[PDB]
Amino acid sequence: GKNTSGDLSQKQALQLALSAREHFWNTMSGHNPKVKKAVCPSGTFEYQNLQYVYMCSDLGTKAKAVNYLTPIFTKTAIEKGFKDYHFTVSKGKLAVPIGDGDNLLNWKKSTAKLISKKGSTITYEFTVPTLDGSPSAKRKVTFVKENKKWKVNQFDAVI
Repeated sequence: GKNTSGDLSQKQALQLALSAREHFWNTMSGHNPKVKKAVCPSGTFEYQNLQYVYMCSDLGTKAKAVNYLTPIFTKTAIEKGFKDYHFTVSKGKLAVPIGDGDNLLNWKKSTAKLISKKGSTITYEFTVPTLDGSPSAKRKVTFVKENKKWKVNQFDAVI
């Protein structure tokens, strides 16, 4: 190839995807390790028959956590990924249910393919090789420019 058009391209989509996987897994981990000076309350409680953990002070409220995700994810993608994972507030502090997750998907070795390019919305497909040595998985990721920055339209789009 020797031609480019639109505004978002294969490199940008791939890095946006890696950054979204980094932000999602660190949010599910109860704390963003990008901050070393966060106050971690370390307490737990019970809600909807699950054990919940409180977030550290840079994710300490819904506003704090939305503000951390805003650069990567659209407002509606963040609100959807709060509800779908049962994110809540207790005693003024953000909390998330106890669990664990990890994918064999090697996104650092994945490659992007354009699917659709329509004004303020663009879609790429990703061929993602595995750390197991199994054949590469296919995934699809849509990016939307919300004002002046391209953001992922889904919180769990890349993991």
